[PDB]
Amino acid sequence: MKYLPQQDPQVFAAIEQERKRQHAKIELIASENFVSRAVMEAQGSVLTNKYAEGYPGRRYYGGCEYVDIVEELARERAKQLFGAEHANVQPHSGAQANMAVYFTVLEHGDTVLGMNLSHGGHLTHGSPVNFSGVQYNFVAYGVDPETHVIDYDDVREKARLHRPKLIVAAASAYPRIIDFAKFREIADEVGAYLMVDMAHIAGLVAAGLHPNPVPYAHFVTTTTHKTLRGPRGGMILCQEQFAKQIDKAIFPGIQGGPLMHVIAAKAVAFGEALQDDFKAYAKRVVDNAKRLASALQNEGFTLVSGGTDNHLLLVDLRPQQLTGKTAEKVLDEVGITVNKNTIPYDPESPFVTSGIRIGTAAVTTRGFGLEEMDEIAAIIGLVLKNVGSEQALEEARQRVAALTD
Amino acid sequence: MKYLPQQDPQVFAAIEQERKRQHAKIELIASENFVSRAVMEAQGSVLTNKYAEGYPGRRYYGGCEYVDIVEELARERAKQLFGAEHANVQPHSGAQANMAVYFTVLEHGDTVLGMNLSHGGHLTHGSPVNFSGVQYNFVAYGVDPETHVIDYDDVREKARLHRPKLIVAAASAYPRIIDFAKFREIADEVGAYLMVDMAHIAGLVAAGLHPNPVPYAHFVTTTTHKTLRGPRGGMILCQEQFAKQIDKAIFPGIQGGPLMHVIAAKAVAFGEALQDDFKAYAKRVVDNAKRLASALQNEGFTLVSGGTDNHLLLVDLRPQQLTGKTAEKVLDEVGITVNKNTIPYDPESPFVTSGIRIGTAAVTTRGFGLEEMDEIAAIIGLVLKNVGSEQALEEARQRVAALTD
Ligand SMILES: Cc1ncc(COP(=O)(O)O)c(CN[C@@H](CO)C(=O)O)c1O
Ligand SMILES: Cc1ncc(COP(=O)(O)O)c(CN[C@@H](CO)C(=O)O)c1O
Repeated sequence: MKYLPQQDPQVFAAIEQERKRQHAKIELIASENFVSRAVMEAQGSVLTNKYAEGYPGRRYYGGCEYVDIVEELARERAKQLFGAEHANVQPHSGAQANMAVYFTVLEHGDTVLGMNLSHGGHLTHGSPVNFSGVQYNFVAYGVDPETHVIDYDDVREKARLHRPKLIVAAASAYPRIIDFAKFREIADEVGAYLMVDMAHIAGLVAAGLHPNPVPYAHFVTTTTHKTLRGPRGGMILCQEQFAKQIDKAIFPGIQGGPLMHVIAAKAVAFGEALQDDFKAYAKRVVDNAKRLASALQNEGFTLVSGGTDNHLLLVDLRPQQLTGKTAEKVLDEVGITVNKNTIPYDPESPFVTSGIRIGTAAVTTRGFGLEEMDEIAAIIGLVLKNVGSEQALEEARQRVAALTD
Repeated sequence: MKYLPQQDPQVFAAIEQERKRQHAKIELIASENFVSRAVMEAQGSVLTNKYAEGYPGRRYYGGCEYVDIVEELARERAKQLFGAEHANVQPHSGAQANMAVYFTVLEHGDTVLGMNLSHGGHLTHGSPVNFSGVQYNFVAYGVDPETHVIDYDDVREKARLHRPKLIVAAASAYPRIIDFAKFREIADEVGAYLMVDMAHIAGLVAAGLHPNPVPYAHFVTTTTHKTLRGPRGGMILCQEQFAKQIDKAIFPGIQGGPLMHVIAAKAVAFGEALQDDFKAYAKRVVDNAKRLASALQNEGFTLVSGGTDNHLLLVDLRPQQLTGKTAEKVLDEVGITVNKNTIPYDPESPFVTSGIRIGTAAVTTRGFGLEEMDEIAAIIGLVLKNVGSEQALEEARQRVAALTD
């Protein structure tokens, strides 16, 4: 940085603290990642100065010839990555991508069926303090109490009983592959649209390591910043038949001018995801998650669903008599970042919880491999089994520093 | 740029075209501006990697100590700039800032009174193809047919008749000072909240060149990218009594994770606006707009409301027998960027219009002064009075190039 240090010492000092923090900690928050320098440069460009309401070649302002090229690169690369017939790369976030699909096919008060929030569903999938839950009537399907795998008979029974206009599949904390074919089969049975929110697994889908929802869902939403390793923002994928309606939902529907500099960064990230090394990266994410899962089981931890098929895992801390809040707090003391997270049928509230959610996308981006996963599990075992020992916590801090350098 | 050119030649080439385009044209779109290098560096930072749902000191993720500092700098500097009791700097855009206020005080179907869209009101102030118009019952107040100044008796009559739960004041194309005191007096008479969308005039308000809506409105919304000259995004200002509700409307209400890198850029822009030179800049914006207005009247153009009190002006092209669409297209041929814009009581549709909207914030940022305004007016006169002469258009192109270098 050159101009920021001189113009704003306070903002620069804080950014520099954050940059060093990102290097020093072991980041296991499942929705995080580290973007490339090229992606950051695209978002730090002069494209923030351009008003470009509308779409490429159909803008409401002149002079959009070059931001049109950028937006089409993003759309075409997204289409090649996921094999979608249409893409909308304007959503400002995952929340706005979801909001626009809901705005497209639902009327106020319509019934929507989504994953139980305490079993893995997202806030925008029906929380009563979110617009989804306030605007529409959400009903939920759950996972089996023992396997923790989505109960497809429960999805079907709820759909047939409540007759939702839309069914939402996917999650913020589900460690197994989701069967989109079954979701579409149930949606067809009850005449509902199917929306798949693939935010967490988008990079895995792009690398062929998770079944692609595109062929089964009417609408596919996602964030560009989780396993896809792009800038923070959203995207909607859909068949040509809903293209005009989805585009109108985003604009003039729910947003105004798009963030053209962030769209440039989305294009860059999509170009990175089309390369062979991104596929190797994604495989290492899943391999590392499996290894981490196995190593944690070796320390004596119980994992929701017994392991993982993707980038994330959930530890059920009940056997250790710990809440997720306690575990999150003590891991923060040693330099390991996780989130408390409810587990299916959790006896505790969502503010306390009985679990922690962990993902490997970020540590894989920084170059960690199987040996590092074994050590991370060993450190978490040392800390969580010895929460009252300051000597064990200091040892963990030294082991974390050895991993991050 | 260093990494982008090598990672993505296509995206880099397009960005570079856009950068050169921004230098080569005379940018008169009233909502645009050019951000500083420091603001761009803040948005091109590693803060895009951090999940930070919640607010400073009340986050849902650990490790937010440093992004908390950045967000508080933004909030505190916003509060000093506008004298507000509370600020929310998380809105992703002006559309999301407006959406959150509506979500805070309105129920689906409530009546809202806002400025007629064809007299200056914004799309998010009731358009039937926007969420505002679909979700709520909007009614509109207009400007006087001759003075083009808001008819405060019309605001009051519509409020008393329709009994809106909320009244919205401010606009995307109103060239005169808005009397917020009268708006609050009418709102109090009918028991309605008052929301002021100051997006266009925020920089002028910060420099004391436009009356501040903060003391009169329950809620003040704005974009950070127009006259405020910040990164693209939104912000909400309000009294301490609605702080918790406004914060909850943004999150968990209508958004998810905030764009922390864009919030860092908002802080930077707010720091720039607190400096004495920003006040001098803003004065030049208004001085230049007046000068430009006067010079256009000298060429024979009619201006909506007869001139301007702010950064923008509207030309009524009926006297020249031109539509705004025709004028916008021929000015684009010579390197001058304007927007077609309806004028009050326009006989043409919003897609054709009888006017063009022009603003001076961007050319003032690049250093243009009174002599440049006279020349810009002279060039627009030459072009619009000689639309069929390729010699006049080529002369205009050479005069535009002389101004931009
Ligand atoms: C499945 C899923 N869908 C949408 C979002 C929202 O994205 P924003 O860009 O944050 O609006 C998420 C976000 N998940 C966060 C917590 O909300 C996470 O840590 O999982 C999501 O997971
Ligand atoms: C008064 C006013 N309020 C909100 C917005 C929306 O902001 P976004 O960041 O674009 O969502 C605007 C935007 N105005 C644009 C056209 O929509 C302009 O050129 O005026 C606004 O003016």
